[PDB]
Amino acid sequence: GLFGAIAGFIENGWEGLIDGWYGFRHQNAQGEGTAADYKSTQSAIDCITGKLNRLIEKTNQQFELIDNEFTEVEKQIGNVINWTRDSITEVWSYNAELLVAMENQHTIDLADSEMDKLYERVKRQLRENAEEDGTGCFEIFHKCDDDCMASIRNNTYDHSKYREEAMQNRIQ
Amino acid sequence: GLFGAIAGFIENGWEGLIDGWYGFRHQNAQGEGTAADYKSTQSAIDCITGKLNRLIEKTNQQFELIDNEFTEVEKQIGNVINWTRDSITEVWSYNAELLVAMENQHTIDLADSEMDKLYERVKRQLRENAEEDGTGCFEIFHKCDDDCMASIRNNTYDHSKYREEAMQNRIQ
Amino acid sequence: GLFGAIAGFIENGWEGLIDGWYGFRHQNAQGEGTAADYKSTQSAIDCITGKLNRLIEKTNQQFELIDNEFTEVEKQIGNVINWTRDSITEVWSYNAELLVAMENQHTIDLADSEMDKLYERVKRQLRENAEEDGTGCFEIFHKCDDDCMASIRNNTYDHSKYREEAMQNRIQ
Amino acid sequence: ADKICLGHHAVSNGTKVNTLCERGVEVVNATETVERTNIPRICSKGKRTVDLGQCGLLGTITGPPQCDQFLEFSADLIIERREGSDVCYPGKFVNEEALRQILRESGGIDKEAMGFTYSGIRTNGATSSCRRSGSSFYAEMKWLLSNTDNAAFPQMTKSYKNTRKNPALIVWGIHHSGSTAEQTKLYGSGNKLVTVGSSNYQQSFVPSPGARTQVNGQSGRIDFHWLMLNPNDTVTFSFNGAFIAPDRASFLRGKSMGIQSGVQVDADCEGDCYYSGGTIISNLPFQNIDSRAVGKCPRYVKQRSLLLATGMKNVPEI
Amino acid sequence: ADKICLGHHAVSNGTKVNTLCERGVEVVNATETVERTNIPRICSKGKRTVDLGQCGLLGTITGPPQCDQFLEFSADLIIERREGSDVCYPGKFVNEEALRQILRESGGIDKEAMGFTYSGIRTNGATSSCRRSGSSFYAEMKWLLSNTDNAAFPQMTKSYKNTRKNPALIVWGIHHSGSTAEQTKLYGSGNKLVTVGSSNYQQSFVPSPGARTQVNGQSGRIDFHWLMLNPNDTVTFSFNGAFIAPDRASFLRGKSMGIQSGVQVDADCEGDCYYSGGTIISNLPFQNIDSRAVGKCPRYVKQRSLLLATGMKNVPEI
Amino acid sequence: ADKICLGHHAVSNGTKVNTLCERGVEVVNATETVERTNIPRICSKGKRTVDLGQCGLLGTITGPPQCDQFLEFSADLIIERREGSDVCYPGKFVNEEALRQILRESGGIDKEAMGFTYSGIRTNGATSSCRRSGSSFYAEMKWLLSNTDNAAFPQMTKSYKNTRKNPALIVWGIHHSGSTAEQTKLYGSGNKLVTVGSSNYQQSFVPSPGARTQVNGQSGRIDFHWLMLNPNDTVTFSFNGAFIAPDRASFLRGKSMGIQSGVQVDADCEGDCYYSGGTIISNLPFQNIDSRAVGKCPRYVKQRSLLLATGMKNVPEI
Ligand SMILES: *[C@@H]1O[C@H](CO)[C@@H](O[C@@H]2O[C@H](CO)[C@@H](O[C@@H]3O[C@H](CO)[C@@H](O)[C@H](O)[C@@H]3O)[C@H](O)[C@H]2NC(C)=O)[C@H](O)[C@H]1NC(C)=O
Ligand SMILES: *[C@@H]1O[C@H](CO)[C@@H](O[C@@H]2O[C@H](CO)[C@@H](O[C@@H]3O[C@H](CO)[C@@H](O)[C@H](O)[C@@H]3O)[C@H](O)[C@H]2NC(C)=O)[C@H](O)[C@H]1NC(C)=O
Ligand SMILES: *[C@@H]1O[C@H](CO)[C@@H](O[C@@H]2O[C@H](CO)[C@@H](O[C@@H]3O[C@H](CO)[C@@H](O)[C@H](O)[C@@H]3O)[C@H](O)[C@H]2NC(C)=O)[C@H](O)[C@H]1NC(C)=O
Ligand SMILES: Fc1ccc(-c2nc3ncccn3c2NC2CCCCC2)cc1
Ligand SMILES: Fc1ccc(-c2nc3ncccn3c2NC2CCCCC2)cc1
Ligand SMILES: Fc1ccc(-c2nc3ncccn3c2NC2CCCCC2)cc1
Ligand SMILES: *[C@@H]1O[C@H](CO)[C@@H](O)[C@H](O)[C@H]1NC(C)=O
Ligand SMILES: *[C@@H]1O[C@H](CO)[C@@H](O)[C@H](O)[C@H]1NC(C)=O
Ligand SMILES: *[C@@H]1O[C@H](CO)[C@@H](O)[C@H](O)[C@H]1NC(C)=O
Ligand SMILES: *[C@@H]1O[C@H](CO)[C@@H](O)[C@H](O)[C@H]1NC(C)=O
Ligand SMILES: *[C@@H]1O[C@H](CO)[C@@H](O)[C@H](O)[C@H]1NC(C)=O
Ligand SMILES: *[C@@H]1O[C@H](CO)[C@@H](O)[C@H](O)[C@H]1NC(C)=O
Ligand SMILES: *[C@@H]1O[C@H](CO)[C@@H](O)[C@H](O)[C@H]1NC(C)=O
Ligand SMILES: *[C@@H]1O[C@H](CO)[C@@H](O)[C@H](O)[C@H]1NC(C)=O
Ligand SMILES: *[C@@H]1O[C@H](CO)[C@@H](O)[C@H](O)[C@H]1NC(C)=O
Repeated sequence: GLFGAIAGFIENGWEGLIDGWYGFRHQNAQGEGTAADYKSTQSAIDCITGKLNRLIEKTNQQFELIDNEFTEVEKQIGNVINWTRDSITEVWSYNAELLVAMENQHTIDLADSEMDKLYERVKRQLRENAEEDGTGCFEIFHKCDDDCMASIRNNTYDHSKYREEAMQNRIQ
Repeated sequence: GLFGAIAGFIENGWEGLIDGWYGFRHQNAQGEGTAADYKSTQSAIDCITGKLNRLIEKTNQQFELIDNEFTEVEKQIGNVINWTRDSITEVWSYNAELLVAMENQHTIDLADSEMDKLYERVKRQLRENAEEDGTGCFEIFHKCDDDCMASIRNNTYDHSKYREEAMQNRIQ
Repeated sequence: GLFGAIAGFIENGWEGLIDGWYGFRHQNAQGEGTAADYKSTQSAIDCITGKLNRLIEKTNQQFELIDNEFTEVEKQIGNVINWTRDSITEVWSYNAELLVAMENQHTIDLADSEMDKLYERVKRQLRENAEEDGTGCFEIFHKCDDDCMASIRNNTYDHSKYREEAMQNRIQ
Repeated sequence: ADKICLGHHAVSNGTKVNTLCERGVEVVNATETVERTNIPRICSKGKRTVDLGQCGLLGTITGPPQCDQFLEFSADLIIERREGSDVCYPGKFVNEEALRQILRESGGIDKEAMGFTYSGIRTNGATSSCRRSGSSFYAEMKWLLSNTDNAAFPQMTKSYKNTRKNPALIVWGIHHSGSTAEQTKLYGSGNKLVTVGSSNYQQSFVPSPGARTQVNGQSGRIDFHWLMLNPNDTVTFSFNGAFIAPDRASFLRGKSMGIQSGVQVDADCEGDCYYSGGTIISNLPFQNIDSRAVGKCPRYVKQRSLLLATGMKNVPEI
Repeated sequence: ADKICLGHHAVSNGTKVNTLCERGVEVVNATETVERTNIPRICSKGKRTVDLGQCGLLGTITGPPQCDQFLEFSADLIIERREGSDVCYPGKFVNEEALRQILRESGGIDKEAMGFTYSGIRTNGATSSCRRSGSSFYAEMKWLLSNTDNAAFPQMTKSYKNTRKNPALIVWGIHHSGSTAEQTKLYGSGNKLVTVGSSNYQQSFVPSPGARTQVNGQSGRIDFHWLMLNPNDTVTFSFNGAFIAPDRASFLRGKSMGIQSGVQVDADCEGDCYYSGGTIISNLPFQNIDSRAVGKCPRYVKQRSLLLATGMKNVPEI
Repeated sequence: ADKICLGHHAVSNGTKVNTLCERGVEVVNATETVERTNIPRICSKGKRTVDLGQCGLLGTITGPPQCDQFLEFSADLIIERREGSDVCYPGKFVNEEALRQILRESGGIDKEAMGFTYSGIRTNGATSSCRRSGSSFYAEMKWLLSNTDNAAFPQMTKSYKNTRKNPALIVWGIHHSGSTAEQTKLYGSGNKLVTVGSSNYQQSFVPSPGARTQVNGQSGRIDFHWLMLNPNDTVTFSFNGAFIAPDRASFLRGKSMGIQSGVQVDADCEGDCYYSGGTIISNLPFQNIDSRAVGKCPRYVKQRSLLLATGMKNVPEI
């Protein structure tokens, strides 16, 4: 995509994530842990399903026969009929190709934008308490246990509790 | 939108803003105040009207009658005429639907991009002197009166004047 | 140009850059210097070439004559033939216009996104050691010679070497 | 102790539009791109219009009593009504749709004399089905009878050569009687045969008497044939009986456009798209009124409405 | 001391799709938008179907011995086979394609008597090429012969007036004998001529004897002509010889659809798109099976496959 | 005291293109997508071409003196010129456009003898309008006169059966004399009538003498008719007069293409898109030269130019 998150500064995906499209991975003194996010996955799935539903819409029009395949018709009118049919076929083929290419182009950019938004939200949540490393990972300058990580995962993290300790650790 | 500003980290719009699409809102010791931005509104309106004008364009071509509605024509040629007309109608309907959907998709993303650009431009001006709270707007660390707000609004803010006081307030 | 880098906060381009689309420009005690970037130029050129190749593709279909330009044909069938041809021409013209407009819209946005991605990568490489002036230039708070600039250019910069001196210069 | 920040405007009630991967998104404005209103009149200002009444389009070549004022007309727009007829004596044209399509764009006609003269026969046949002040016939054709009842009919030949710069139009007719005795009473006894010759045309015709249903109190029929002449050629008619001789030739002039409608005419207007119910005046690119409109018209679609967004997304307070 | 990180999922093997400015991009999911499978049967449930066998569509009007059970049929779907024939005596129809297109959507026919009566002449002409239990003719037409070999044939006229509210269909025939002596033997000596008249119709016909190649052991021919009658009009036939007279008139009823196929019929199904090989049942917007399908069918394209993405870009672990 | 910066390139003069919401945006580079140039020659290398001169396409079946070298030709590309004619005696074909369309893709013809023989009558009719070294006729047809002036003409019948694997093509003609006395002088007195019979074809023809305008110094006419024969059938001709007998039958071979042009031929070229002014050789997807091109050609549009962007936006130094 053109947001530089998927296949950008994030090197590769995870094959162990089976219950979502995006998730967290944490490590502290107690151990390691993994989880998944719900909102971004829902948004991506919703708009994909919307595209699929919009594609299969059915238009009701009825057509009938104009020529015969058992006994042939006069040449001069059959030539015109064949010419018109061949004219229509090219238009429909071109339309199909263009539509498929456009949708395929749009989907990937949508997914990349979702990933970038998820990253930026977490970056904004931890103000002046964590440091970026450049690979999609954060370093925290204070002690953060399982309850702290859980309170980071859902939007209920208060940065005033550990401001002084983190500032003292960063400055010196 | 896919830039995550409108209906993103900004909760809702303002119904009191009647002279523009984007604006500021300030509060200090003296009181409260509101204003509006001129560049972004013009930027959006410009090719909103551009799209309208491009769609309005009129292409000249003349068509005439090929059948009669008072006395009918021979069946074998009327069937062909009806078949061709029914073939053309579907193509035109499909084209109209696709065009409208594409333009509607593009416009919202354009507006979201404009909002995000304005926010980033304002953020870059107050280097090391203000802090982000996450709800979508800033907190200043020094004393700023109406003149300072006016200077911020029209890109005439010099951060070297209050750097020492803001740094001392932020550190301790 | 919805990423706000080209014709955004970067005032104008450089006419002295002849071996690439993006590049660096450094100044230190020894003197000035200019270079160019290779990855982003290739990234843009590749998709431009892909668009051209996808447009060149040729579809195999053969058509023949249905009327004579030396001796005329019966009026009632010639009118139908002329009507059908005039119907097809408008569809093809509309398709051509729409396709060209869409591709022209996409290309500029792609280039702007590439420029923004390069700028963001360079900004993220330098952490807590440089400051942003708001015009696309960075200010370094320590002493950087040609070797340090070359290391910055090709992703070989270690911020731990100069962290203390840069922090002391920034604080005071 | 200070705070400054930003936002966007919003409205209480928005409009719903459709996007690529959603349906029913709310915005501030939207506009309509499909036309659904018309003017129930034929708007025509700045052009010459001819409104044929009971006269049919093809009658102006032959001249029945109901087409006495449209023999040489000039117009830029031609309107035909449902009640128009082009026959006073029972009959029909052969290959009529092509002739109608030719005449619709002609822009008028001009008549020129032929100069035929006859000797030894009567050329004043009249019928009671076409009445001006008694019994009369078509104004531009002659009915050649015999000298007296049950007489003979000499074999005759006539010719005409085009002189002007443009192609001409020639029309003649054949008569089928309602019995085998009328063919004898009028044209004499024996076989009858006519032949028409040109450079690119050589045809023969023969009448076929018989009993048919009564139309307008008559049992006979008349069949009309036509041809076009290049501006150097010659046309020859050879006949022994059953001939309706032409008297004048027609030349086109200019160009125009013809429509079929059923509403009145307004002279204070301006339009370029007509159909059988009025005029379509709009700047939108699509229409949903009629599929057989003529002129400079928008495109026809089956959808009834298609809204185009104009503002941003609507996020109302609380 | 602590660290938190973000990422996305991936799969071992993906699918290749095409984008605006690249070919062969690997993603996690894709689906197909072109249909390539069909059911090799005529699936039809909830509608009345009539499966004509050796009977041709145009035979039901005239009634050859192989169409004795389809004289008055009602259906919603009509199927014609390759082996169907509509003649027992050599001959052919005139303007057959228009009649076939009219009959394919008729939905059935209903017959009504005419009431013609004849005196003097014989009306029991029979041939050996149409055998029911001996020598017989078409079940809905009469062959008017003469009283005896080399006898006279009085000139006669007959008429019929429509009464019902809908238009009627009239069919008659002309007989071209093998030699010239046969014409004298069956209809007497001298010239022969028939004429057909109505309000919008005045035609004449004359037989043309001549030797031809033997088909079904016969050398003569029969030509069938048809016309459509308005719901308040009258039709007259005048003849002296070489006439095949009608006996009943046909009226349409309802509406239906017709196809040509070569597979069997399944009564436990549901479909709306038929072609000459079976049925197409799909929700995909495109098809690549046949270009002459009828009904409610997807659009036809030349491409064999077109994949639509359903996931993000696939970046496997190194 | 160090600083690093980022930027992009620019050029002094750019090109203007059109985007979705703007007209006239300046970019660094652009290309063209509409073709407007051609080669004023018929480029054809690697295929066999036949360039008919004064010979018309339909003449090769009958063989007037100007088509003596194209009686049995083979080609992959066929070119017809404006000055070509296919008649030496006044006349015309019937239903000629279908025959021309059939012959344009045949790829050549092959002739086979028929074997007809005649006794009593003369078969050396000659005219002064088709001269080789004196007075002669068509090279593939026979004109059957009578034994002497104002004599009899016995009624005759002839037949021919196809034997090969492919359908054959049969052509015959009918003579319309310039008076009712020349018919007597040539073919004798009395009525004349011809009949043509097959399995799927039966028709009758009768001449119609009369006076017409003089073309090439002659007043009579000849009408040519044709039919196609299935590869196991038989054709029968019965006649008493007014017959132009065929002498050979034609069979198609292969396939080809045909065009109409007015420029010369170049043997050192490669092309696949032809029109009446030359060849179109391009890779662009659109063309704006002619709307009636044949072969493998790009799509035709009405616009004169459409530029495609190839670089970023241009922001010159100021
Ligand atoms: C207009 O197009 C149609 C099809 O697109 C043409 O009909 C096709 O004609 C060819 C030539 O005879 C047929 O091929 C033959 O098929 C039979 C089997 O039925 C086979 O035994 C022969 O060896 C030969 O391959 C083809 O089947 C037929 N397509 C049909 C009937 O669907 C038609 O000829 C075109 N119009 C004109 C005026 O050429
Ligand atoms: C090709 O399509 C046209 C357009 O539908 C067909 O013409 C239409 O034919 C129907 C059937 O007669 C007409 O309906 C009738 O209209 C009259 C007059 O309003 C009314 O009195 C009847 O009760 C009935 O509703 C319809 O008006 C007519 N449309 C026109 C003339 O614009 C045409 O039949 C089709 N071609 C073939 C060969 O079927
Ligand atoms: C259908 O459209 C074609 C055009 O694609 C019409 O043919 C065109 O007819 C006009 C009118 O005669 C021709 O213009 C004339 O050309 C001659 C050539 O010598 C010139 O001397 C005259 O001064 C005049 O310009 C035009 O050439 C011709 N186009 C061709 C043959 O390609 C055709 O008439 C239309 N069909 C019907 C039924 O109107
Ligand atoms: F199978 C087919 C059918 C049609 C085309 C085709 N025809 C064109 N004509 C004019 C311009 C572009 N065109 C394309 N390109 C396609 C593919 C790339 C995106 C745009 C549409 C190519 C392959
Ligand atoms: F009123 C109508 C008229 C046409 C269609 C239609 N036909 C299709 N054929 C093939 C593929 C997609 N198709 C669509 N989808 C529309 C809506 C979604 C975007 C693409 C165009 C649907 C509703
Ligand atoms: F040369 C031409 C040929 C055709 C049109 C045209 N006709 C339309 N009808 C209905 C809708 C859109 N339509 C467009 N395209 C517009 C919109 C797309 C971008 C270009 C302008 C305009 C100019
Ligand atoms: C967020 O997660 C923490 C986990 O410790 C939980 O205690 C808290 O209730 C959650 N917030 C909400 C709003 O449920
Ligand atoms: C910007 O606003 C300040 C505050 O009033 C004012 O002094 C200054 O002139 C303004 N600059 C411009 C360019 O309008
Ligand atoms: C990056 O540039 C430095 C400075 O010349 C050089 O020493 C180093 O080898 C380069 N790294 C790579 C991977 O080329
Ligand atoms: C939408 O635009 C129209 C004019 O195009 C005008 O009424 C107003 O600006 C907007 N209306 C509403 C209800 O927002
Ligand atoms: C007709 O042909 C003659 C023969 O040469 C020629 O002189 C004349 O100019 C042509 N045109 C007219 C209008 O006579
Ligand atoms: C991919 O999509 C298909 C289509 O719905 C689905 O059946 C399948 O489970 C999906 N697989 C994965 C790995 O997402
Ligand atoms: C139509 O038929 C009815 C039969 O009831 C008759 O009364 C009516 O007069 C007929 N129409 C005309 C115009 O004669
Ligand atoms: C623009 O592109 C063409 C070919 O793609 C190239 O020859 C030309 O040099 C380019 N323009 C510039 C300024 O380089
Ligand atoms: C033609 O029919 C005969 C039988 O009458 C048969 O022997 C012959 O094989 C047939 N010809 C072809 C080419 O099938």
